[PDB]
Amino acid sequence: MLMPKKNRIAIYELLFKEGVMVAKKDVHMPKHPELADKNVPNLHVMKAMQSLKSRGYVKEQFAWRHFYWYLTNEGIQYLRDYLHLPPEIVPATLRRSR
Amino acid sequence: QLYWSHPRKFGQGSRSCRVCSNRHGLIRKYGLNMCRQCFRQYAKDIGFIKL
Amino acid sequence: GKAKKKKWSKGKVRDKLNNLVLFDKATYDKLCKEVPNYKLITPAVVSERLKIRGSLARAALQELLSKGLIKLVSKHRAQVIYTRNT
Amino acid sequence: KRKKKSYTTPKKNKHKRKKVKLAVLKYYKVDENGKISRLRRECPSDECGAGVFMASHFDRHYCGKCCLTYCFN
Amino acid sequence: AVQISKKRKFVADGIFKAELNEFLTRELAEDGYSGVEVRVTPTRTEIIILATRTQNVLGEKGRRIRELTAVVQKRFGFPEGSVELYAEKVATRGLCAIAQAESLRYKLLGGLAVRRACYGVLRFIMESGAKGCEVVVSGKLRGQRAKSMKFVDGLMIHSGDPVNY
Amino acid sequence: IRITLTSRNVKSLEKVCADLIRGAKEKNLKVKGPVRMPTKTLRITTRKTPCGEGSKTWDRFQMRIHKRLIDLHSPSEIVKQITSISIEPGVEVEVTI
RNA sequence: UUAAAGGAAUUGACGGAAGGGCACCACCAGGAGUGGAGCCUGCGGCUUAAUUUGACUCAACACGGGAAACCUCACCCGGCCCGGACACGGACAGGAUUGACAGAUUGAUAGCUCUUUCUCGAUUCCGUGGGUGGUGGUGCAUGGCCGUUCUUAGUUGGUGGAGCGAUUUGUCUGGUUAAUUCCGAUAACGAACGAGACUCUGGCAUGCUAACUAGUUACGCGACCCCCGAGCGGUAACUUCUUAGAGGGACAAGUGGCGUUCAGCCACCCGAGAUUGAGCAAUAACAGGUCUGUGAUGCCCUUAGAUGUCCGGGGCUGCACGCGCGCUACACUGACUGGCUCAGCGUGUGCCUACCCUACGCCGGCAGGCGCGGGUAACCCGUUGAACCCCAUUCGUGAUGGGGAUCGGGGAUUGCAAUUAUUCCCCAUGAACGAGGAAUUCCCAGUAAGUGCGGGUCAUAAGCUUGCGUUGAUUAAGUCCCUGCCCU
RNA sequence: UUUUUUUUUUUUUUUU
Ligand SMILES: [Mg+2]
Ligand SMILES: [Mg+2]
Ligand SMILES: [Mg+2]
Ligand SMILES: [Mg+2]
Ligand SMILES: [Mg+2]
Ligand SMILES: [Mg+2]
Ligand SMILES: [Mg+2]
Ligand SMILES: [Mg+2]
Ligand SMILES: [Mg+2]
Ligand SMILES: [Mg+2]
Ligand SMILES: [Mg+2]
Ligand SMILES: [Mg+2]
Ligand SMILES: [Mg+2]
Ligand SMILES: [Mg+2]
Ligand SMILES: [Mg+2]
Ligand SMILES: [Mg+2]
Ligand SMILES: [Mg+2]
Ligand SMILES: [Mg+2]
Ligand SMILES: [Mg+2]
Ligand SMILES: [Mg+2]
Ligand SMILES: [Mg+2]
Ligand SMILES: [Mg+2]
Ligand SMILES: [Mg+2]
Ligand SMILES: [Mg+2]
Ligand SMILES: [Mg+2]
Ligand SMILES: [Mg+2]
Ligand SMILES: [Zn+2]
Repeated sequence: MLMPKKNRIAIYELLFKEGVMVAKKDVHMPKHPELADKNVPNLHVMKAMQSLKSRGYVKEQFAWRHFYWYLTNEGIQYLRDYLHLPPEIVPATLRRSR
Repeated sequence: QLYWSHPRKFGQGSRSCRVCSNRHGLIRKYGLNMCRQCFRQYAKDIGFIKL
Repeated sequence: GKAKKKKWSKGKVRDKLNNLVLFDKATYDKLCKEVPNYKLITPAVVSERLKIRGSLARAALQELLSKGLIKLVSKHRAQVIYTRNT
Repeated sequence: KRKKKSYTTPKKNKHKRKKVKLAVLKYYKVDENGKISRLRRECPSDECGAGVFMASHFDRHYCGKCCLTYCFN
Repeated sequence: AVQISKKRKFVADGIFKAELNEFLTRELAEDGYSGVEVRVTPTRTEIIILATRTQNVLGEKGRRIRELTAVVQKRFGFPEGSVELYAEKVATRGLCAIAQAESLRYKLLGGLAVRRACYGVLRFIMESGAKGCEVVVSGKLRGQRAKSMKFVDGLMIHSGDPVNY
Repeated sequence: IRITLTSRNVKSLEKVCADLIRGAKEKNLKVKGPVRMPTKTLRITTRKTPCGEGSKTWDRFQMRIHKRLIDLHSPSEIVKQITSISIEPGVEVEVTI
């Protein structure tokens, strides 16, 4: 049910790296849908985002099978969770235009 | 645990819809996995014409 | 079950009528004296005419044909058409 | 139609485990004011039980991570 | 070692149209969304969207639009800036029937009764260029028994082939 | 050394041969012609209805894959020049040496 | 005792009411039939624990693309797991959270549970709010989509007349047309949608486009046989047969005649072709089907012993029956053994998520087993050596050798396993059935029927479907008599 | 020449 301690802090890593993850619908029982990013199937991935959807953090956008995500400045104010784990280092998504 | 027995490695359990995730109607192998319930709705997007 | 046939169309032909398997010398004299001496001969003609079986009819008629006595006209798949010459 | 369901009482809520334990569980012994006396045996290191202890059974001896159960006739 | 015939990549980039455009309106429904342009540049993937509020496509300093680009990098497997997103202001803002339906939705949702709404865009469409317009809104309006309602301006051809363009 | 043409709307295809030749035959070249491959038709028949009511009428969809082949035997610094051509989006021009 | 009876006048509808007109979902002249039997696959009636359930005149009953062994399952009998997100209070265990060997247990190697006691970390767990899941209900609340009324020519709006108003004229007497298609008349005039026009296409050609993945001539070169420069198949020039794009032509364009001045009809000319088959469809409605297609969903029902869920067996396949569409049939026009010869659309592996056809060769009775080439494809499978049919042999009018269900013993393939369903093959059992009753369906020309193949679910898997052909008729080309529809 | 007949509660309407 619960991920290990590496699995959590690394999927918080990549979602803070890239801003957007991908998932799919299929919930673990006939088939084992992982990602090409993370090496755990789907109930871990859905358990991650059920808290992240509840507080209002990372916005969900769906397309016909595969999940997508989205981030807002309301997310980044309320991403004080993982802005805590390094110091003030914002990735090359929000930061600038050239 | 026991979350998965019964292979489904062929047969009905494999063939899925790409649009709504269902397998009642038959599903084809065309570069395209559709029901026909939602194939016809979404052929006007992908370019199939009736002539 | 009960074959309560709704239809009605009877009047069948002739009571599974018998037919001769192999010839007699009564038949053989019936053969050698007038199976040429008609004007038109099919093995189907002579089968019903003299009450002879058609596999025996094409047996007998090809034999008097084999001597060359019977003058046919042609042969195809379905039919072998004879005549008497002279 | 009119399909109202309730139980015919064959089986009841035979529970998932109530984790019954002691206050804390004490394992080590001080002798000569400082000699380490380890009472429940160490385990063959299959990269699980190099720091993991064993559960006592009648002739089974349990390994916490990967169940290398130590046994003899 | 990546070959599929034209009976496969045509339908693969057939459904790539469907997968791309109908997703983009689920996250960019906020203005009057119109649709996408998928050209071919063989070492990129040029993707230009049409919408109403381009400032609701731009973002703050270049945030929202490049973020939706990397949405496409994860699933579609078109990485590394090959996917690129630009925009088009709909200059003839009353022309594309899609956004005319779309802003009609939001005016319904906060009051602004369907009478005042449907004539409001029929006024907006017919001042802006078009000569055929018929808005069909049939639903649960003024009671349980669904009463079908219709509205029509201009000149509407209902047969022959050239309906499709 | 050859170039395969495969596309969907044939107005674009006759003009993408014409954009080839108008940009080709003023160079020192020996060019072949648009060999007509048979346009293929993957037909799809559909029940037209999710349920079992009414008359039994079928939708009947068809794609039409036009295909022509052209041929250039030459040095490739002209091929890397004709690489720089603006293109119709429903056109996939593959290369073959 | 009753809240309505009445009056004119208008729009429908109906009319066994009168005039015009049309339809093979109607008929006459026809065909093929089905209805008779056998079998298959659906529906209602029986039984069960379940025989899941939607559709009930056309406008359901080979429909759910529904050809299910397990899945598919919403049905029944049993067994694991949480998706209790979220937050409050609280054992918060002075950190002690689940998981498991093995015994035992049961369909199970369920750590299900019990015994015994190691891992594991603050996501715990307790109780309340909640949400969340539901092939639950409800298509009589819905979106979309479907057909249908409705394959027929019909439909309205604006302005101006008429009427108190409903409404009306335009939308008509006529002639005409597949047609509210057109010409004239006319309190109407200007317009629109539908019909056309359009498009795929059937059709035709060019000596336009032009082809080592399509030809073709001769030049080679070889090989055969009488050999005589000739006769059939194998290794430089044009796109005539394959292919597909621009551009051409069918308009009643000439004559005859019938025709308001007409609209037009009818014969013939030269022409491939004087209109091929479609496709998309009018405003307006049914409480017609689908909530079981859906990340389209409203409201009620369900959620820790689950109307969520996988897993394991069984059901949907049961049969005194009744109905529906089909299939092979009922024989000599034929049945059998062989010899001959020629198709057209289309199909094929490392895909946005579970995944092929097959060249040649050997083995094996037959289905099949093995190795190698080729096909992400006018290359190769493939000058798809398709069948019907045709050329000879037997049978000979016989419930037979016509007919192939049931039943016996085996031999092979796919599969998680084919039992109470597979598929294929072999021998063997050789079943009713004598051209089908009162009634009804489909069809005017490459049309009907006879005959084969490819595609869709497919691992095995076509009687159904949807396309492709091939031998290619009969009688019509008219009516309102039957059923029905259109205008007064 | 016929061509006889099929029960019931079930039908809300402003404006920009
Ligand atoms: Mg409605
Ligand atoms: Mg009337
Ligand atoms: Mg008749
Ligand atoms: Mg029949
Ligand atoms: Mg019958
Ligand atoms: Mg049922
Ligand atoms: Mg039916
Ligand atoms: Mg219903
Ligand atoms: Mg309904
Ligand atoms: Mg509806
Ligand atoms: Mg007046
Ligand atoms: Mg009137
Ligand atoms: Mg040619
Ligand atoms: Mg209409
Ligand atoms: Mg109904
Ligand atoms: Mg649902
Ligand atoms: Mg709701
Ligand atoms: Mg059933
Ligand atoms: Mg019956
Ligand atoms: Mg027999
Ligand atoms: Mg047989
Ligand atoms: Mg009938
Ligand atoms: Mg196929
Ligand atoms: Mg098929
Ligand atoms: Mg079927
Ligand atoms: Mg009377
Ligand atoms: Zn689906």
